[PDB]
Amino acid sequence: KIATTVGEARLSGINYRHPDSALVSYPVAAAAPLGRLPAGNYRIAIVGGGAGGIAALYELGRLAATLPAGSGIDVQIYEADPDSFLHDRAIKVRGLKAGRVSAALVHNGDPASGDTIYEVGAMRFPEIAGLTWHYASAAFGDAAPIKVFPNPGKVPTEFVFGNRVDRYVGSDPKDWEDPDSPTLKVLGVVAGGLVGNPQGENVAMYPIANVDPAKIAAILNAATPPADALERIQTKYWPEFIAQYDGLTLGAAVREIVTVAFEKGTLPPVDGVLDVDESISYYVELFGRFGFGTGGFKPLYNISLVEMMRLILWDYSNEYTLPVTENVEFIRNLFLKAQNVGAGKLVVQVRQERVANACHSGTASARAQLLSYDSHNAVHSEAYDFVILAVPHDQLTPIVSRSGFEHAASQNLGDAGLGLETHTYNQVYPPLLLSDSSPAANARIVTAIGQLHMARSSKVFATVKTAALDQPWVPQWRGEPIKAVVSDSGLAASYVVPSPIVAPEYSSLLASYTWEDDSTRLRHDFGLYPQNPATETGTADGMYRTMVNRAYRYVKYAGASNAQPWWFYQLLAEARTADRFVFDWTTNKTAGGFKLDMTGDHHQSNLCFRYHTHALAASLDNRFFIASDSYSHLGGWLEGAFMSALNAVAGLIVRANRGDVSALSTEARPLVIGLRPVVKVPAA
Amino acid sequence: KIATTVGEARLSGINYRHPDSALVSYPVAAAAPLGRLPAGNYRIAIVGGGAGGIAALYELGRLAATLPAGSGIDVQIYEADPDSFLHDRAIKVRGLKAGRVSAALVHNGDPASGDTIYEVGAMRFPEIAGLTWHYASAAFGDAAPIKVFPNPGKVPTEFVFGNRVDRYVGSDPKDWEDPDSPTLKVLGVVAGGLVGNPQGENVAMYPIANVDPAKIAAILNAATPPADALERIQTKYWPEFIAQYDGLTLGAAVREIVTVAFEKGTLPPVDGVLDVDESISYYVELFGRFGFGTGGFKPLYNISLVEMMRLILWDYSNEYTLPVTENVEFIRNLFLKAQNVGAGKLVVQVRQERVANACHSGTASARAQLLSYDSHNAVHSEAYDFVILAVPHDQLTPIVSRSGFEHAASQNLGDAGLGLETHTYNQVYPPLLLSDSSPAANARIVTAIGQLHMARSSKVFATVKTAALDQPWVPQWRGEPIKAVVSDSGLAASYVVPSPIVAPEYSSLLASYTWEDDSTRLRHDFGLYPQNPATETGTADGMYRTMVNRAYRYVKYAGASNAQPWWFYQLLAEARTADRFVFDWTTNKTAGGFKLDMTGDHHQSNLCFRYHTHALAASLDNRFFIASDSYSHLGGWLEGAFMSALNAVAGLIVRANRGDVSALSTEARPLVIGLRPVVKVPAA
Ligand SMILES: Cc1cc2nc3c(=O)[nH]c(=O)nc-3n(C[C@H](O)[C@H](O)[C@H](O)COP(=O)(O)OP(=O)(O)OC[C@H]3O[C@@H](n4cnc5c(N)ncnc54)[C@H](O)[C@@H]3O)c2cc1C
Ligand SMILES: Cc1cc2nc3c(=O)[nH]c(=O)nc-3n(C[C@H](O)[C@H](O)[C@H](O)COP(=O)(O)OP(=O)(O)OC[C@H]3O[C@@H](n4cnc5c(N)ncnc54)[C@H](O)[C@@H]3O)c2cc1C
Repeated sequence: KIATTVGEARLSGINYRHPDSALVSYPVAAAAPLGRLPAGNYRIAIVGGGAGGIAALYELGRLAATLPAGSGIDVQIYEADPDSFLHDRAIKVRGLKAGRVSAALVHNGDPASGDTIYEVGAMRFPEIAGLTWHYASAAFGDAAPIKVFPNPGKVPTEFVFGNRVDRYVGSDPKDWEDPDSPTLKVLGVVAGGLVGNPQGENVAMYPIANVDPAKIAAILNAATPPADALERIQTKYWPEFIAQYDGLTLGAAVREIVTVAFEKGTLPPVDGVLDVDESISYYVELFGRFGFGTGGFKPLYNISLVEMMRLILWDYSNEYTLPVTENVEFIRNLFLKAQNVGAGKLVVQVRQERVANACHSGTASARAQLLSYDSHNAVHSEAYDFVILAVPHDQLTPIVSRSGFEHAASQNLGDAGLGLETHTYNQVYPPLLLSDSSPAANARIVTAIGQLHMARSSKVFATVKTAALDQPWVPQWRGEPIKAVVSDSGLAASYVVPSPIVAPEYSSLLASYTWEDDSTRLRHDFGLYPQNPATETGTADGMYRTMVNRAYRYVKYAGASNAQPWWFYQLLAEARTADRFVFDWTTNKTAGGFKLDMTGDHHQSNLCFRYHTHALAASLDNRFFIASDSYSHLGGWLEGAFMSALNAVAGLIVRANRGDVSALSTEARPLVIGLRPVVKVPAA
Repeated sequence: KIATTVGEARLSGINYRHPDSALVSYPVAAAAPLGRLPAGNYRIAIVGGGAGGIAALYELGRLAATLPAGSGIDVQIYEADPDSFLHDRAIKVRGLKAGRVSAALVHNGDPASGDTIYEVGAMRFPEIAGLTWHYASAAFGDAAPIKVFPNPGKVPTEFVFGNRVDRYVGSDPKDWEDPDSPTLKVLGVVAGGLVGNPQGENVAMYPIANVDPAKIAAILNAATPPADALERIQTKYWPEFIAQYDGLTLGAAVREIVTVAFEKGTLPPVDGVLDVDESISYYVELFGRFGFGTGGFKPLYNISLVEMMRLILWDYSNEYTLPVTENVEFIRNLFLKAQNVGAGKLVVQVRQERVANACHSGTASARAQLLSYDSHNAVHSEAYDFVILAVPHDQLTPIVSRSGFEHAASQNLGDAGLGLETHTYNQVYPPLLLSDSSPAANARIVTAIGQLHMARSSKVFATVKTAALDQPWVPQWRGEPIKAVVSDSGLAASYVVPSPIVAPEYSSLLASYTWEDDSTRLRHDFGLYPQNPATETGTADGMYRTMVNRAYRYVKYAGASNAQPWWFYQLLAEARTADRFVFDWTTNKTAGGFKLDMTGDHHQSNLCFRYHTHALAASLDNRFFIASDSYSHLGGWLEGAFMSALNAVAGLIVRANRGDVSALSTEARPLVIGLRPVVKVPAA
């Protein structure tokens, strides 16, 4: 039942269909090349060399290999990040980034003999992330081993909220230090209320198709679901869940569930002195700090219930590591495999340039324009047949929003406010061209992108000897030291992760992984932005001491009368002086870590998710596709970036075939036709 | 009916009662000293010299003057900010701060002869902010002149969202360049749906007491309403509104309103390419950028409807300036007045120290302990009879949350993780002491404080010659230049405010005032944090050019053949190079600008609002009060800081009288007894 290889994870999730694309398993669609292109020699640009852009590249290689003699695809990949792996063909980061897949290598002067790795971005991958594991198999093979990520509850964990302390492993009470814990009670209440039961009675508060989510998850994951079941989910039942609940936050939902349980007596008054509302609030906040298996979701309480429900259906917390020293190896290997699978019909060149503007212009064959700046701030303009914009929403905004919403006789585009050189384009149309005649349609896509919510996030890391965990001052529970700490100290979630360079002498002390307001509260103490140290040889000692100081709290435990400073203070202070670190995604050019939808945001994110369906309108000469987790219903996951890349390439095939969906494979067609179109066109 | 003096504004709002405190008009309660203290020589500390701490000092001065011969009050005021006015007897900030009332003086070498002032924090004051105007009268007199703040719609304004442009003053279509504007139409729909009508048919979507909110506002603002009507609001109808709608975001409410209006045909299809959901979404987002009179509330869409409704009942957008060069003068004058009114019976000493910890300890008469560090990190400990903690919630957390939740025999408190010296306290209880028996009650207040939401905010400023507004490319409305711009450019809201140091030669170009995600999106470009320039002599030129660059967009105006770069780019570029500035409240030690409650947060903030009622529990003997806009239902307003100060001193008087509320004036008593008590047991 635990997956032990890439192939086992891949096979586990191969059928799973997400509710906003319920007609299609993306892994099934991706089993063969997505479609066919007319003969020709294509000039394509990919803006961004992260997971989205590289998966797009790989699918373009699969397509290229199918082209006849004399045909081919040329791809220019634009990648502005100087630390990208694409430009590399104490704490080191150079060459160890693929966007938000980002490693920091801790070493003593020889990077080939390092101590540990900090996974600064992506680090844990759901078992049923079928497209993720599909690409991991391309990158590593099915035989490559994987491990269970040491999430709270997967390893012995300490939880602290207010006066409550718990030590536990799992959800079986036998393995909680307090089997009567209120934390375990509230967790069961909120799980019953949100997830419900896969068999028998329906007990969940927010049904889908009148039944518990657990039952719908099993349909969505079935190899061969009943006839019409996926269509009815896609067109009726999931839309009706959205209509009902997209205006309800996660935090509001938690409070509704707790309120009913408190009224029923499942959750008792917290002590004899708290009033009703106080007890209810206590339980909401207690559950908020505890979470669903990856730490407290209190900071995520403003997300739509719809967003949480996507994660529930997907069983998101059951996660694994990759068969790597650094997660960037996945994206690097996928980039290499893209070129291999092209069979010499795909040519790729990397540009170390920042794209500033996209548009359609002129009357030549290649009308999709990109304006960029190189490392010396010199301007470059290039025209393409098709472009895939593989950057998240805040980075996309300046590229697509500054050219207006209709034809312009001429525009002098570029970063004029920076004093950089502009380029005159003539007969200009916006890049995200939904209409030849409606500025509002063109404005809807741009304004949607610009108002998506990028969740704030930060990670504080240090290096510690793994043997520190064996000290008598580190609690043991069920035979192992505590290695995960979820707390209301300001640190939020902390992990002591064994080094993957190897038991290893060293561990990565992920002292704090924060989201949203938890991250905001820390940010004044980071010192340098987005990274401290900014240099390879420095150490963020001052910053880290502010984190240790947040752990300098007197914590009362049931096992001792005289409360003492929290043991975790001591553990954080056991980290070595060198190689103390923070990265703040919020002050990175991404303007945060990843998209999470607020109430109402579905209307914006789903427009982005469906945008590639513009290809159905043959009379609309739109050459631009988008590919990022920002344009998915899995912001915060490689799976979302990969799904958006698949959408982008499917749309590109349809556009290249001048609206003919038959150019898509049987299994890939639903990537376009299973969604509500963004342009109205005739039936069939 | 435009107010022209402090007294006119003061009288306008003198009766207004907020819905969470509907039994009392705070201005009326503040008219006379709040109560009486027993004879004694009191030792009090106020932590924080912002609006809350200084209003609290003022009220202590008024109390002190009532004490008999031989009695008095000594106050130690702790103020950590080196730039505080308390420690002072090119861009200058030294001496020009009173917490989040913060001015920057732009000058050329002689600060007595400056060019303009940037109001970095508070700047605009609702007419019906009665407590605000009550203290302004104490500081400046009723005769002092006031001006209308030049809000969007108060002065000629350009609004840009997507493809839509408007130029307007107010809400009368005769004063809009396009009287048929969809923007003005959606404003009428959303305002009608949220506020409704004061007379006639109820048209609002979310009634209070089964009627439109406008009708309730007229009762809350009445001189003599039926007492029974106020009590029913306080105990039944406002609580019922909260029960229903605390789980509904503003954004969700706007969508509900727009959906019903669309279905009714009140709002037409957005051009007849856009389908139903696209039209509704367009309108929701258009309204989002337009706002309620102070710019778009899109970034505020996650607030609870309850929070928005507080602002709707208060008519918050109708705002004025103060009779000052710099807003800090208000707070300074209130500090001087406190000392004047104390009539020799108040002695005040300022300490330039950061409080690190508070607790109750020991067995002496003074048990309210404060542990602090001076500007060279030397430790200090002092005990007091009473303490007012006048700091916002993220600054309060480390002071009150690291001592546990119950009696402890001994603790070594302080900032040990920073390497700073600790102090041993014996027989220690938490400072926010709600129970002698409940650690959960002590934990509830601490945990609530720590999880309040501090809204993020930033202001980008530059200095511009006022005459730039006369350039031929600056649009006019009836001959007056546009002086406010509300846009989806990333800048959010922009103002060209005449210098108060004087038609003035210069203006303060508030290039961008952002909240929440709008601020997050900019933050990577600020360069230095919290302030660029960090020095008196620098300029934030690179940062500011990134803001000019956001304005470099092709904007199409109706009737024009083609788009040209937006004129507002040209205006921003006219600012001089020197004295370009950003302040990021988010990276200040406040960890943001001001509290705004999310869905579910009422129960957290309201616990804080009611905390001073602990004074009713006589034997508890808790000596700590809290005083900040974080502990109010008006986060983001001086009104909230002032209300919380009034609550704190009212509570202190009852505590000083061992629980006897008869020691409050008749008019002040409801400040304590008109709220639900925070301690159920013991009663009182
Ligand atoms: C803190 C954090 C935690 C996460 N945890 C997980 C996890 O455990 N598991 C998981 O599956 N996912 C996780 N994710 C999400 C995962 O990292 C992302 O979904 C994925 O990496 C995003 O890929 P992308 O292609 O959409 O965008 P990005 O990774 O942002 O890549 C975009 C690329 O475009 C480049 N670029 C941007 N603008 C320009 C421009 N104008 N011109 C040229 N180049 C440009 C960038 O430099 C970058 O390399 C996490 C991410 C973060 C930050
Ligand atoms: C961007 C922005 C815009 C605003 N706009 C308006 C507006 O137009 N109108 C309006 O009415 N209000 C506005 N406000 C709100 C108004 O500024 C606040 O409500 C009010 O100033 C807060 O006062 P306070 O006493 O609660 O806290 P603060 O002003 O935060 O004062 C707390 C004081 O305590 C000190 N301190 C903190 N921690 C310690 C410690 N540990 N030891 C010692 N000293 C400490 C601080 O240095 C500070 O001086 C705005 C605020 C901001 C930031």
